Amino acid sequence: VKTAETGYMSRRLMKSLEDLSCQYDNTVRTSANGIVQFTYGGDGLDPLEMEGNAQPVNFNRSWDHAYNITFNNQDKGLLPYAIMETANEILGPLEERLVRYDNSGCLVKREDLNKAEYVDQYDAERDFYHSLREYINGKATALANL
Amino acid sequence: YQCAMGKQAIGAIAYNQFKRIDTLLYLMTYPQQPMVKTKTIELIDYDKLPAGQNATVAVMSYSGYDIEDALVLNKSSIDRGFGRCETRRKTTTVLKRYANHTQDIIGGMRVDENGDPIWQHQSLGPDGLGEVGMKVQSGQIYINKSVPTNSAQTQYREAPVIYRGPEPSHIDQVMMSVSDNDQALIKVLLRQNRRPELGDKFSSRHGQKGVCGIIVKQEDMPFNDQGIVPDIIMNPHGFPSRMTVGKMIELISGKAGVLNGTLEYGTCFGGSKLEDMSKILVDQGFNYSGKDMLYSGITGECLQAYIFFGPIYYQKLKHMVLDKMHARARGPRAVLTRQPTEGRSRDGGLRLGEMERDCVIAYGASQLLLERLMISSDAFEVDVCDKCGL
Amino acid sequence: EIALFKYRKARLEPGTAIGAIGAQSIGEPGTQMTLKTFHFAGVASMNVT
Amino acid sequence: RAGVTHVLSRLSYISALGMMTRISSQFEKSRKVSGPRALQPSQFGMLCTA
Amino acid sequence: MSNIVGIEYNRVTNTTSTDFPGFSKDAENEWNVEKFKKDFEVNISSLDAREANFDLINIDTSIANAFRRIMISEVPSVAAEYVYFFNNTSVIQDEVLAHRIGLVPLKVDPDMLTWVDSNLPDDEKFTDENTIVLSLNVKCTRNPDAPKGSTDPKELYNNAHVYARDLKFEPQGRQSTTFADCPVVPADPDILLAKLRPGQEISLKAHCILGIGGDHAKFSPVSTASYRLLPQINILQPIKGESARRFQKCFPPGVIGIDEGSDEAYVKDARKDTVSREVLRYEEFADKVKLGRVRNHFIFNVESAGAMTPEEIFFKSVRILKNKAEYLKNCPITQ
Amino acid sequence: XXXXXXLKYICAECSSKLSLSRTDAVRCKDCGHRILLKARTKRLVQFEAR
Amino acid sequence: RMPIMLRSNKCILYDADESKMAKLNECPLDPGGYFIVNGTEKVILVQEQL
Amino acid sequence: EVAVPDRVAKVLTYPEKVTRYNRHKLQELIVNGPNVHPGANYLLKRNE
Amino acid sequence: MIVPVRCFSCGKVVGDKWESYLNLLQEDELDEGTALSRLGLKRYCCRRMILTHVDLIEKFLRYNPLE
Amino acid sequence: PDREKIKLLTQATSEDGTSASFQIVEEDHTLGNALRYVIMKNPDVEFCGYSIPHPSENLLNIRIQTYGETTAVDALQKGLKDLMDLCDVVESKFTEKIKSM
Amino acid sequence: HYAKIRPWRTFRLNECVCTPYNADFDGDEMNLHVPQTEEARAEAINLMGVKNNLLTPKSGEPIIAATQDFITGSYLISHKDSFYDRATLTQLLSMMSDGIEHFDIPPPAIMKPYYLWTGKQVFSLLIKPNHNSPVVINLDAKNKVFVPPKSKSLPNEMSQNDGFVIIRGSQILSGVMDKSVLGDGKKHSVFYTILRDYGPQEAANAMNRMAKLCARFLGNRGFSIGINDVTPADDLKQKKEEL
RNA sequence: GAGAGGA
Ligand SMILES: CCC[C@@H](C)[C@H]1CC[C@H]2[C@@H]3[C@H](O)C[C@@H]4C[C@H](O)CC[C@]4(C)[C@H]3C[C@H](O)[C@]12C
Ligand SMILES: [Mg+2]
Ligand SMILES: [Zn+2]
Ligand SMILES: [Zn+2]
Ligand SMILES: [Zn+2]
Repeated sequence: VKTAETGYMSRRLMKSLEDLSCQYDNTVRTSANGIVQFTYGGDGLDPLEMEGNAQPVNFNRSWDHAYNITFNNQDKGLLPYAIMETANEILGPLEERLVRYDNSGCLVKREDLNKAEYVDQYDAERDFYHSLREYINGKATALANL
Repeated sequence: YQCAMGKQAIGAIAYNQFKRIDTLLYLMTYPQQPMVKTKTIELIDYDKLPAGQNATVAVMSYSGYDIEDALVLNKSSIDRGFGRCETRRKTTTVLKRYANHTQDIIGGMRVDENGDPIWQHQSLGPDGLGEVGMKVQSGQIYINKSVPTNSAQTQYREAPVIYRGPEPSHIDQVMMSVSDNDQALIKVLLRQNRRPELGDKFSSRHGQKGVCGIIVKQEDMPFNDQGIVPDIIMNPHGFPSRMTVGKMIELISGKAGVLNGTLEYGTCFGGSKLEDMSKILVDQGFNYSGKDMLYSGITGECLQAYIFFGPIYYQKLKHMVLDKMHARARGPRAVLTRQPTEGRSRDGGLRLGEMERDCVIAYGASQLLLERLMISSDAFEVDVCDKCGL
Repeated sequence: EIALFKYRKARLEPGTAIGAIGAQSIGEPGTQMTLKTFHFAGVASMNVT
Repeated sequence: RAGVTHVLSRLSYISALGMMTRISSQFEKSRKVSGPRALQPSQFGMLCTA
Repeated sequence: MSNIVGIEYNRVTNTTSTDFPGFSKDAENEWNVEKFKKDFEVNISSLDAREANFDLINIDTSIANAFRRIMISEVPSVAAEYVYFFNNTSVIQDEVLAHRIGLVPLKVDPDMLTWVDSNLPDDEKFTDENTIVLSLNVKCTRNPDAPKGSTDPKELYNNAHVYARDLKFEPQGRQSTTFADCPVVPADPDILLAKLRPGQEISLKAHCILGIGGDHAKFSPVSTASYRLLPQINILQPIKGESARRFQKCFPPGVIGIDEGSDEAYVKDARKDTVSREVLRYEEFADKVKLGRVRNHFIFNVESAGAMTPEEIFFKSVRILKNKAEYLKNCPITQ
Repeated sequence: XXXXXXLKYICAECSSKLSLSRTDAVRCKDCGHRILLKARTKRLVQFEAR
Repeated sequence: RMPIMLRSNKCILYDADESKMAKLNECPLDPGGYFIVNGTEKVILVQEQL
Repeated sequence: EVAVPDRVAKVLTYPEKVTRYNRHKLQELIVNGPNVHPGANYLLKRNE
Repeated sequence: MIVPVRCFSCGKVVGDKWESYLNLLQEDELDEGTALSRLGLKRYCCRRMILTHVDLIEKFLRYNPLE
Repeated sequence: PDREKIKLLTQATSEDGTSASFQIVEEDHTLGNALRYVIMKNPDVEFCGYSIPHPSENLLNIRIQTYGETTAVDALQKGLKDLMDLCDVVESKFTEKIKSM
Repeated sequence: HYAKIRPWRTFRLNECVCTPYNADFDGDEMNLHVPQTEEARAEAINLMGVKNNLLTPKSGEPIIAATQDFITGSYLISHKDSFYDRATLTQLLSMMSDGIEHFDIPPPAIMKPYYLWTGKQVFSLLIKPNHNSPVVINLDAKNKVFVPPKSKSLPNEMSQNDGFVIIRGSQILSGVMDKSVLGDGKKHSVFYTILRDYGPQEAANAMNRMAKLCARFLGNRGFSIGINDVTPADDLKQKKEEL
């Protein structure tokens, strides 16, 4: 009694969303070139290749993999400040690449960056970079507290 | 599920099953009375015309070819005759008398050089009706029927009946008679002896339907202290999620009854108690739970777990792979839309419908979609006017 | 490096038939949604669908 | 009324016996109505409950 | 544990070989003859015309299982392969009757024939030294006596049953001399081949050839060739008293006994015991009994279908394994 | 070497052999039975005992 | 001519015991209750109604 | 991978075009014919 | 139809014993178990080959078309 | 001479032997298990194992990995010779036992 | 799929890939199409390929993985009671492969009484059978039946049962194989990690090795369900009746 | 055309 109803529902659901494509400007669009979404899901991340709960990196397992792949017995463990400096010199050159232009095309004056009225694309990337920095800061803080 | 699939279990049909010309009969060569009977089956005479055989089942994960409901049939038991079946199919022919006082002549049996019949008539006989006991193949006319071209007598268009089958079958009955209106009627029965090939469906009288996953030799099979090898090795994973404890009790009751030389009763709300069967099983020197300790047939050492071992009444179902294999490259196409036909009696393709094309769309495969739904299905070179698009 | 690689890899590649993927992802689980009787978080009287 | 008579099934003996003593519901399809397709306790001993 | 495999109530432990170097720091048990020559032993128990029960001692499971497998489906035998029907009016379909005839064992000793070459046409594929021709010709007619009606169809119909002994044997050429002393006959002449009522005839001719067991079950020489590890029972913490009788009710009768006067349970003979681990169910014999099997002490029970003596079959199995190893050794190691 | 290897109808009721000439009848002769079965071929038929 | 249900008060198989049935090529264990129309075994299924 | 019967792998033909890399293989398949499995069913000439 | 010549699981030739088995049930009426054991059928595969067998050919032969 | 029964798979085989895989046609566990038992008894054999890749094919891939002393081919040859010796010992013992009876 | 030719009449496919199709082997049937152009064939094998579709698109969780009896074989191998000598270990390693992969035998877990390996060691060899295979997996997972350790302060490795699975450097340091480790539906599986870190080919190779291993280990080991596996204990009857 | 398996 449920098979037929589920089949009909799937058929019509597919008939609705039949022609939606992620265009090369990173906008989901329909056949008539009417933009339905400006970025898929707000982040442009395909769920097929996400490795965590609503995050794409699974920080703990990736950190363990990096630890094990590059573990030599005679290596000088850096101080936590050195770890943070490495994180900020690898992450932050990428953060500079995103500038958060205003809706009028001008640049935000560094005092109203988080004014909640100037958010746009590349916000997900900034949040991801901040999460990476926070995770590395947590590891360094654990080392310092030890 | 057992009530559903017990109707489609091949076996004895009637005492006159050999004097009968039906459209499609499935018969069992060596049907066997069930070990664990029921008070109902004595009343409906199911122990006199059974459909199944008592297979020595060993419930054990073996060979890997029995993962999901798949079975492991035992070669050297199929050879001795186990699941051997027969398919009888009738072909009728009416020699109608047309209103123009013209009949249909079954004259045939052409001869090539140096006498002898031609290959297509090699199994036809002098009278145009296939010789009883011969073998026919693709081609091999066995009813050489001719029909007048002036039905609306010399001009006889030949319209023979051709055996169009994938495997040879034998002619075992040819009946010629007339109906009330005095018109000739010929019924030819073709028998085909079938072997339990890989891919045939076997049921277990408990809803444990399965396919013959693999056929392995006798020596590559577990054996007990007495050298018994199982005929069927059913996977143990069919039980824990379907809760067919009745099947385990059937195995124990059957083993105990056959060791005691009697037929045990499995009937609803009663039947042979498990305690008596276990007492009989331990009296003969077997384990109280029916779990013997086997030797691996390929390494020759003990199996580190005792194996549920005993006779289970397994019935072979009619859904055989020989009748279901079907492939097409090119052939008949529909007259209207010029697309391949649908059935199997007509060599036709497999329909790739809306769900399948949506699945292809999901992958984002455009050239494959174009090839499947246009190039390999129906392509037409049309001439469209560039001014008025007609 | 691993985090950045797995992030730049985990972007919806252009040309993806995301509409069909979404429609199937929302319809196929419906084919397995056997009717289970539920209530509104501990309120037996308040029946829900 | 259509489909009153059925060709007797000849696969096993139990198939031909079970085609006899068979009952057909008057409902055509009963698409979503889970009433006539349920196992009413009132049929205990009257109809095969399996 | 040390050439013993324990039988527990829920499992079987220590079923592996562990008789090779590298199993321990002291790399002992390295292969060498003149040490296996003396340890190995054969104790031939009751040997009959169609059965042999010989115990093999101090061989690992691999070799014994290889012998068993070769015995079942490597030792050649002679059975009907092609059946030609001249007339079959019996109710049995022709293919079924041909299968029944093919399954019938033949008391023709192999090595008196040669392998048939499949690469030849049927007109000259079968020779006199290659195949054996068996004829059957049975015609059923009524019995013009005056017995009671509706009685058994043996004194009412003449030749109403067709047995396997109805298979005749006509030699061709040299077969008139080689098979003069021992004409080929069904090893079991009472096999009910077919049944038939008056007016029915079965007339056929079968070209029985030489085949291998792995090809078809009709070519297997033995009914079943098996073995089993010798059972072993350790009665520790003696169980003397009335409880001993209970301890006796588990094992088969001729397995353990109660010592006269001492009224103490003792092992009589473990060879008669089938390991049903019954004592492992009562939990009052948790430490009073320890079951097991001797991992390298098999007791083969070979029984033939009638073609040849079982000891000849086992000898052929050993020779076939040796021939296989030798031929593999002679075969060049190509890349 | 070598090893050689190498129109009648029956009434369904009277079980008697018949020979029907062209355009005479289709019934039996001993009785009036109208059903005839073709006799088995006299030609050799080969079956593998496999 | 009214078709006769198998093993009814009008059928010849009514009260036939293992010899009449054998002479008529009829299986003793056959259920009956079905008609033979155009040489086909057609059974009128029991119809349930309100 | 999926296993296919040779009874249907001999009707499910694939049209391979001669390309001077598989000319020998394709002509060997033609020599084999439509009965032995590693063979061929139909040949379509360039102009015909 | 008739008794299988060979017992599928083991291979024993059980075709010849059938008639003998019937006698052990008709004259000197034993039980089925004792009659089966007296014929040498020790393994239960050969036992179920004979015990659970229907002699259908007896019923089939009542309809011979050459009486 | 029959250069089909035994083949040495080159892809699996390492340089200068000491680890080699062999493909044997028309064989099954019957000889594979006995050969594995005999080879594993050699003091210089580190790895020895057979496997039938697919029951539809008569094949037997047997791999022997020895140490830097005896090549795998010589290990297989000695295993075959020792299997012949074992069969001869069993045959002789059985013959003398049956003759004595 | 890539076609292979076999004598029988049935479309035979590895059971691991039967979770997408929802195949049953109870008598199910399937359709097989053959693309007739190079473009269609290439698009099929590169976009619709099995190796490239190990994850379902609705959630990204793996869906092609160990089915029934493969999880059972893995659990029986990796159960802590398992201890294999050298001959048995080499036979297992030739069973998982086809006598073609060169195996670097690690030092045994137990050395002094005898030389005994462990099922976790043999599965770690299955993951990385050489020093050339690049599959080094670092993973921490938790099975479906995880019993926490006695002390709250203790890590999950010290579980009462095997429980938490710790794999470091492709060595299964602790834990047993399970549906949450080899099966489907979890993003912390061994196959999922192998795929996500080294492409679909290595995951396919590992799954093939596991399937070939478990196709023969259950046959040569024995695993059965009987009436004593479902019968209730003597005191269980009285306790149930009282309750 | 319409009766019924089937997955
Ligand atoms: C290649 C097969 C040849 C076969 C016909 C010959 C060759 C060697 C013969 C055996 C040996 O003599 C040893 C035993 C001697 C006893 O006295 C009788 C039994 C015994 C097993 C013999 C049987 C038979 O006679 C054999 C197998
Ligand atoms: Mg299914
Ligand atoms: Zn125009
Ligand atoms: Zn007549
Ligand atoms: Zn038997």
